[PDB]
Amino acid sequence: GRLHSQGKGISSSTCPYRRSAPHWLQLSAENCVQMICDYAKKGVRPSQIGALLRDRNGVGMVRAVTGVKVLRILKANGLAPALPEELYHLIKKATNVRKHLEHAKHDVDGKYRLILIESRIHRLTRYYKTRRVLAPNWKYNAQTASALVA
Amino acid sequence: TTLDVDILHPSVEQELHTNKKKTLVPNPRSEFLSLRCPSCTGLTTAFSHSNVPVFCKNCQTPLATPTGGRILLADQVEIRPR
Amino acid sequence: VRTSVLADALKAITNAERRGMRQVLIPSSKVIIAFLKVMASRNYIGDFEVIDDHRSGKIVINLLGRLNKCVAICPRFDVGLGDLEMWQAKLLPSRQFGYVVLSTDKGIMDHEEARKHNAGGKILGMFF
Amino acid sequence: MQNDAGEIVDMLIPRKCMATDRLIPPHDHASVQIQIAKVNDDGLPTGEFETVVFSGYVRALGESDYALNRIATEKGLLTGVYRNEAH
Amino acid sequence: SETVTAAFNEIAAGKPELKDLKIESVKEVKSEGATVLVITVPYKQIKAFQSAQATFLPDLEKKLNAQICIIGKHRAPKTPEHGRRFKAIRNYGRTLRSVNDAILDDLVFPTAIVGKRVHYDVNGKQVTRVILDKHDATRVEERLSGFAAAYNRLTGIVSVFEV
RNA sequence: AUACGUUCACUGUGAACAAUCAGGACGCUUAGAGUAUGGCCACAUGAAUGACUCAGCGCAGUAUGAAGUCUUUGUU
Repeated sequence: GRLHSQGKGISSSTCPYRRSAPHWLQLSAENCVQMICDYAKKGVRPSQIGALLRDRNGVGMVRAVTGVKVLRILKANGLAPALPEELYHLIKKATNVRKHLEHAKHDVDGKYRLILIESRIHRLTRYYKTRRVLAPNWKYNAQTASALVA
Repeated sequence: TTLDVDILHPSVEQELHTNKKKTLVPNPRSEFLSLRCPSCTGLTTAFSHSNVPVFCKNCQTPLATPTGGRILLADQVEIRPR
Repeated sequence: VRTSVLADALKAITNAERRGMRQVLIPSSKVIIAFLKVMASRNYIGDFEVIDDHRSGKIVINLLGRLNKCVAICPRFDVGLGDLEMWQAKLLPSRQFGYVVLSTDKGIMDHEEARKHNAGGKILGMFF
Repeated sequence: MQNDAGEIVDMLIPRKCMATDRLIPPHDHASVQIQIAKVNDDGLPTGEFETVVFSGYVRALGESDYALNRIATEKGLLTGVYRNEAH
Repeated sequence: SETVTAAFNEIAAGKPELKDLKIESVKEVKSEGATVLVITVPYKQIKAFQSAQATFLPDLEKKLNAQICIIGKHRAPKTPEHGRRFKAIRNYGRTLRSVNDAILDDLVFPTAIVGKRVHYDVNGKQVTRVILDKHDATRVEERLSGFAAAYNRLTGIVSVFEV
């Protein structure tokens, strides 16, 4: 957590050393492509989809089944989200904290942290417009915030 | 003993004591536990850390329940290593 | 941020040699592995193990205890044979030992090799 | 150091530490030169010694104890001692 | 050869799974103790072989008096050499490094790998040092020399295999 | 279908581009200089080379460092 902050974090997952396996379990390449697409129909973000398979269907790495990452499977079938997931959550956070700063405007700690989210988005939207996921003409305003999250 | 430490082939103690990432091969300390309520006879897989509270097919109450680290085993429930 | 590896790693090896350790733990690369290989030919170092973790890598050096500094200078200056014998006089302490690792077109090799092959290039650092 | 037509030049050669392998200069008076009596099986002295050396750096840290364990067991003057166990 | 090709087609009789499998080629090796056979398969067919596999391999190994290590045709050059077709940009799968590392996970299939490393010597020369998972073998303990010969044929590399 | 299948940067090599500076030859009586001068029978010479130098130009080599690579499906 080093970006907009004082602090040096180190805390995350570490992938298992062997991508292949495990023979001991029991799962299939074709059956797992159905189950990913199962949840994405009902409106879940790929960050949560892998976690449901981990905690229901004992799927450690989903790659280690299919040979394929989760977002590729959705885009292969042709049914991912339109916005990136990291971008979606920030604009959904930033519209909510701006809703708060209407009501009571004295918390400058709210204002200071409205920037540093609004700042984070303008970094990401640049990155995604290079990869050509969002078209040049796409924008983020206060008026256009609720249109994109919905 | 600051100068001499053997770091190619360390002890079994020292691999467990060092951090998840700091080991010579990095790989996690967390595995899929098999589980069983003595009510049922159906053998349920689960991820030890979780996030989601675990149920079997049949009953209703969660088999394991979420904290920070490992799953908190509610009731008398047991683990079969497989 | 890790600006450079070959720069960083040779600092850590030097801090082992001052202290007088037996072995060191360096994220690995393909220039760092070649830089260690070229000083292994001149017998400044022992013999080392470039381990896998499906990741950047690690190296475990085995120190022989015969080495005073590894620099790695940057930015990577171009140097060409007629121009080179200035960079010996600046960088090394003596004339009569210590080598200047530069990545010639053929590969990364001492100055003593590079003048034999008749190929200059960009320089990485030195050792002595 | 060598004159190269032939010969050897320079006067004196500093002895080298067995632990660290650095040079022992003239003036580091914390430098040490041990003698240890090698013995025949059944503990009989053979009138033949091993001379272990340390520099004043290695003694200053603390670690010249632990080198004596390592060096003696390499030469074959101890058993156990070096390598395990705590607990 | 058509020792293994004749041997495979007779034991393939009566099985739905082994009905469409094919072998390209094979390379025998000098293994000190016995010999070993290294049987190449057309890439898309690997997981067809490798889905069950352990039914028929004991029968094939016992008949020819030799170990059998099944392998994919993994092929991969950055600079055109001629007599070969090369993608300009190339791909990671296409490159040699992926090929040589994909080859291991075929060769010793059923155990999978815990560790891998190199050892660079004072001379300069290099010795790979693979470590098999300490749980699967058991069996892996018996065939270690066979792999050291077989892997040295395919990739050119001096390896060893240990627990 | 015996030459063609990324260009650069960088390196080597090649082209291209007075005096002074460095440097070779020669006892201006020496020196700073100068381009001479040495052989008694009509002869022999020398007036080199490098640097001046970044850019622009060619072939050869690819270790390092770049660009090249429109994908809810691209190329012939």
